[PDB]
Amino acid sequence: VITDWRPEDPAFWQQRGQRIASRNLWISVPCLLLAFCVWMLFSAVAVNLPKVGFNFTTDQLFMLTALPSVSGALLRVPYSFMVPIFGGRRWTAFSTGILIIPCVWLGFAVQDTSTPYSVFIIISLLCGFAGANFASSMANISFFFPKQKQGGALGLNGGLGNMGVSVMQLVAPLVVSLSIFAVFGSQGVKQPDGTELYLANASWIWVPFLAIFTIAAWFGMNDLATQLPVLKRGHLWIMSLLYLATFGSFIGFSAGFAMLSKTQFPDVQILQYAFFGPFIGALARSAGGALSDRLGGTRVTLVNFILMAIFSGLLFLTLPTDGQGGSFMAFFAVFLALFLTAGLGSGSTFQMISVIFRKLTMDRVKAEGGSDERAMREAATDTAAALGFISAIGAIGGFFIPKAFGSSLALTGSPVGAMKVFLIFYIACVVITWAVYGRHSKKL
Ligand SMILES: [Zn+2]
Repeated sequence: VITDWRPEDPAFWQQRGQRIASRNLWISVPCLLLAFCVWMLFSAVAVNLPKVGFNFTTDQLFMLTALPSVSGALLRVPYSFMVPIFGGRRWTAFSTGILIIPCVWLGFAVQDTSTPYSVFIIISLLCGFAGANFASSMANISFFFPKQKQGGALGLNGGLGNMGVSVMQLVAPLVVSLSIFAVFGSQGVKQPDGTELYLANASWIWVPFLAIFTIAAWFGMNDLATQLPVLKRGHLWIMSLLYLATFGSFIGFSAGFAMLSKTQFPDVQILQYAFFGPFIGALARSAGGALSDRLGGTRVTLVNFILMAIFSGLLFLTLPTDGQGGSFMAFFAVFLALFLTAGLGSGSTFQMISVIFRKLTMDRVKAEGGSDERAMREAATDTAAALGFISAIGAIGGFFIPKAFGSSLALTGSPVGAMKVFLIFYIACVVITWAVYGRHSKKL
């Protein structure tokens, strides 16, 4: 539909470009925000499942939590490929729209305790599709902006997008105590304290908003007429660990924190507070990116990783052993530090990756001869392709962290096994980051 698109031309940006770009960003954001809601749905639902009569083991509950990152991580690169094929307009609507399927489904499944575990697996995997909308959403919205304004534009899209996790964790525990949707078949379950739990509401609540913004994408967003070899580059694989330790930890803690808290402090209503982790984690991401812009992303990343390690070590002192020899207040504080520090890490790592990967490619093609034009060109495309692939690999952390808790608990009755692996991982990361700093990035 839009065949003349010249965002770098000031006149064009004034008469038509900015208006168009602005409308597309402000439909993009709520669409992405909702996807993140759906992606992490089981982080609030699985804790409430035994409260409605389900008898799944602890590991099974963590698994339901973990799996949507597997399918999300898998579809991220296919999803980025989709937006040039079907256009940003129809694909945003569609990638938003289909999420009504798991939402609606989970609602009924949750009211029937004869629903097999297998059915929840399937739903869990379907929610994961929402994890892939990022790759697609981000790819798309960059085309609507000139180079000078893309950082701001992508920052806001991804930024507010990641907010979806904490807004879902915020309202899901609240709507779950109301008897709305009675006429759609919601049924309450009386709890020990005398109140009533409407678990269907946790997912059903997003259906009206999903539908509203599917429409908004279809009629409101526009289409604009305007990779393999990068896997061989070893630096991509090194960088992918860093993002996975940061972004993967943001998501992974988002998925597993509430379930873990219940296993460690069974008498705390953690869903009253859990949303605050992903909240500050999402805000930290943008702060991480801003600090990297001014200070250098590897420097920020390195310090952050050191904090990540320290804070993951402190977490052991907060735990009960075995009866109740622990402290929930310290446990929470520390996790907020880990949430914050993971989010910050997301942003510093992401910024660092694109910087390091641009200069590596620039220097390489210059070294074999080639115009500055061809140098900038191949630096552009390769980093774009590198960043997509990293962002896919990173999401795997969202599976590994809660799944590790689950296996740790099932095999030892303690989470200490899972936390030992995390600590080691962070330690290796500060070493890896120290390395690139000494090897590439100290000279900037
Ligand atoms: Zn190197």
